[PDB]
Amino acid sequence: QYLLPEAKAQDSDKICVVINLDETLVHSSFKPVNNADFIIPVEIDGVVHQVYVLKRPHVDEFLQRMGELFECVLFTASLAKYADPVADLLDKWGAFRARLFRESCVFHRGNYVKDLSRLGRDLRRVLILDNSPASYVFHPDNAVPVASWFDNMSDTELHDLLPFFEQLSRVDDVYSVLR
Amino acid sequence: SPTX
Ligand SMILES: [Mg+2]
Repeated sequence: QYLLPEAKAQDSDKICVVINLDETLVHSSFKPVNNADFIIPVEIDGVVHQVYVLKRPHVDEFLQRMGELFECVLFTASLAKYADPVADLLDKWGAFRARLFRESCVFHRGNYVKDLSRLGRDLRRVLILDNSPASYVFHPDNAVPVASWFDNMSDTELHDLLPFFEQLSRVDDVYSVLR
Repeated sequence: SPTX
């Protein structure tokens, strides 16, 4: 079996973009901060800890638009007890057609890899957006790299990436551009 | 860590 079911019909003809969570769209920590966009309770061995989450700038603009252009899929090496609530709060527009977490990654050479082969899509019509090149080692030609984000409220990288994505959204074969 |  594959990780995703068939694309639902309005998505059939779209490129499938796999999008990472931490350091890509948000940055989270257990260290209290005052300006967290979200605070999430996470239970670890019977103790409830608080996770403070900051939104990367332009994340809302970015997701709303990607959600129109692609079949967007959340794929993260983090556990659902963290990632799933954050996606609930982050994803106002329903951009994410599916969510995959740590158990859907492949553990390989000490790293949790996003094995794009396991989605069940044509890789000529798959992209991955992930801040950590280790996450896509099996498919480095499917990637749009993006810098790691932590707290720079000046970051404009998700904004500045939209034009590139618009123009990818049109093509038949993503490799025709990334090679 | 439950994150990354
Ligand atoms: Mg990450």
